[PDB]
Amino acid sequence: AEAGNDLLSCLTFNGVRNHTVFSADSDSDFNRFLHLSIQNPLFQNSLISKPSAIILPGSKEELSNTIRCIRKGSWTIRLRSGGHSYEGLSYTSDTPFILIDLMNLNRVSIDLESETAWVESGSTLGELYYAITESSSKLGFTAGWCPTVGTGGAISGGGFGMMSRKYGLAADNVVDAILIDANGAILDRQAMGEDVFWAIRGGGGGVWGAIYAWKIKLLPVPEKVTVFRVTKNVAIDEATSLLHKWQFVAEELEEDFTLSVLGGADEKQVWLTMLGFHFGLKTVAKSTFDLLFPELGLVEEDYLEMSWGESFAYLAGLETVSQLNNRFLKFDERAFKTKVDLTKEPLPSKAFYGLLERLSKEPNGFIALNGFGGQMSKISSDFTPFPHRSGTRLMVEYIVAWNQSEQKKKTEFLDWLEKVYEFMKPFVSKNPRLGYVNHIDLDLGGIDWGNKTVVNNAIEISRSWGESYFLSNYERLIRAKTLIDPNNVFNHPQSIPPMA
Ligand SMILES: *[C@@H]1O[C@H](CO)[C@@H](O[C@@H]2O[C@H](CO)[C@@H](O[C@@H]3O[C@H](CO)[C@@H](O)[C@H](O[C@H]4O[C@H](CO)[C@@H](O)[C@H](O)[C@@H]4O[C@H]4O[C@H](CO)[C@@H](O)[C@H](O)[C@@H]4O[C@H]4O[C@H](CO)[C@@H](O)[C@H](O)[C@@H]4O)[C@@H]3O)[C@H](O)[C@H]2NC(C)=O)[C@H](O)[C@H]1NC(C)=O
Ligand SMILES: *Cc1cc2c(nc3c(=O)[nH]c(=O)nc-3n2C[C@H](O)[C@H](O)[C@H](O)COP(=O)(O)OP(=O)(O)OC[C@H]2O[C@@H](n3cnc4c(N)ncnc43)[C@H](O)[C@@H]2O)c(*)c1C
Ligand SMILES: COc1ccc(C[C@H]2c3cc(O)c(OC)cc3CCN2C)cc1O
Ligand SMILES: *[C@@H]1O[C@H](CO)[C@@H](O)[C@H](O)[C@H]1NC(C)=O
Ligand SMILES: [Cl-]
Repeated sequence: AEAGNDLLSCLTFNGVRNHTVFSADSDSDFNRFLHLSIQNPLFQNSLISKPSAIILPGSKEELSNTIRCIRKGSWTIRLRSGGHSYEGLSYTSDTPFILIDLMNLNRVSIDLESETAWVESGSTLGELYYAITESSSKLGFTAGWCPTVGTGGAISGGGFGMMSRKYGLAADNVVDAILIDANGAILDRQAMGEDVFWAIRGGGGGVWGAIYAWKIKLLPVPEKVTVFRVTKNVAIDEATSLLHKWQFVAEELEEDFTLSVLGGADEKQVWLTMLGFHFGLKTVAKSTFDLLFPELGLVEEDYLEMSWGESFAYLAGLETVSQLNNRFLKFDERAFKTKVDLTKEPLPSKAFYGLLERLSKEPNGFIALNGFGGQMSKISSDFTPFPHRSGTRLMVEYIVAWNQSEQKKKTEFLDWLEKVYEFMKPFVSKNPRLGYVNHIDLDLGGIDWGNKTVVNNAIEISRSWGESYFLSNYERLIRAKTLIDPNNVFNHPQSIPPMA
């Protein structure tokens, strides 16, 4: 439960010089490094579990040796890249643990010849994107709308982004990877085998080992794409109409179009931010939406043309493109709780109406609506661990957030969210209610790896969220887990169990 001369001497010997031991002092490097990448303030209070030590390996070898060193002791290993885990699963642990922060492993190498990039797993989506923009104005990538999200976790869980309707998930565009196993062995795709290389591409972070790097195929983008970020202030009726048509418009659009929705309310006043992206020019985009979705009341000045980088930065809400390269630019200072859904049937407008009413009851709540279809429909459900492909229509996530001034009311917020999730149950996927691993959710349960009764039955107990996240791919994920980590060194409350 301590740090100690053994671990410290082991690190020092292997020349892993960047590490600090636990200290409550606000002005200590330990505390500062700890809270640097805690992206959900819900897990920042003094009662939360703290790492005995934080290690910041500066290279692949330092990472391997770090893992080797921690292995010599009793600590649970925690890997943190961007720290965007909704449940703080990268910096918390029931058992005493060591925090391996990967923020120094944030280097990108772009190959304009192969049109691929080697990305150290501590790189955020923003840093990667920015690198790409620096190297090329014809190239881009897709992984999710949040620039401060680490590639290490996001790609490990998939990565559903602004252009996933054309290119699929981030994990779907990974051609190689350097993963460090429980024994510090450095393995490329060649070394790790196709089952493990399959598993790490969406199978969840903190399960298979430490991804040192991702070799991703860079994605073509026109010199100019078109976007619009337009907040509509309306009543619940018009909002209901708009969302109800939105599901169909968005799902049935070509792959060169992405219409996502942020939404919220406050009694009478319902706000809906429309985020539109067109793989192409303003004229084509505005024409397409003027025909297909004229009820949006989108005008000429709403559609802006810009580079891909500028567009992602714009829809993320960043002031400039350069802000992408800033990993500590907080997206939102508020502690949050978010649950997600995936639909296979179209939503009745009463689902949207109920959602909007509930949102009107709680101004701190909001929703995010993304369409699937397009390229997502074409990729086989077993190409990568992410199963929700053909037949999947919408990703509907419900978020509730609050500042510290509101922290006393925490539970209420949670309660509200719970109700929302219960209200949406009949209209969404069933048997099982589908989930998404990057949208990790402990309400679905959790494994206590200290309880050997549970551990003996780990697989079936984990099936509850396992089928939710992966469906039919769960079995192959288990085989892969058994292959790459039979001693379950990489575990968390919802990690894939090894075979018995
Ligand atoms: C464990 O890991 C942690 C996390 O990585 C480590 O903490 C990090 O430590 C970094 C230093 O090694 C530190 O980087 C610094 O970040 C600050 C921002 O807080 C930034 O200002 C610093 O940038 C200066 O230095 C770098 C080179 O080291 C230069 O590339 C850069 O241009 C800056 O130098 C210039 O600006 C300074 C003022 O900001 C001037 O004082 C300086 O003279 C210089 O000015 C010249 O260059 C300018 C630009 O060309 C020019 O305009 C001007 O006219 C002059 O010509 C630096 O990057 C990280 O902040 C820190 N990270 C965190 C999160 O804390 C830690 O070190 C590791 N621990 C161990 C044990 O190794
Ligand atoms: C905070 C946040 C998350 C978002 C946002 N938007 C998303 C989007 O538009 N599309 C998405 O598909 N997902 C979005 N998400 C969720 C993120 O995708 C997930 O939260 C990612 O898992 C976050 O990754 P990361 O930033 O690295 O957070 P961590 O807590 O460090 O990692 C999570 C998980 O993965 C393990 N892990 C971290 N690092 C590694 C390495 N390199 N190797 C193996 N495993 C790793 C951790 O242990 C942890 O279990 C928008 C916002 C605002
Ligand atoms: C169009 O694409 C999207 C855009 C924005 C989001 C919201 C984002 C978020 C935004 C916040 O402000 C926030 O407050 C703490 C928490 C969260 C967690 C959920 N999350 C993923 C989701 C999307 O899918
Ligand atoms: C292990 O889990 C089972 C099922 O929840 C429970 O009955 C038992 O008390 C637990 N044992 C320990 C050691 O906590
Ligand atoms: Cl993206």
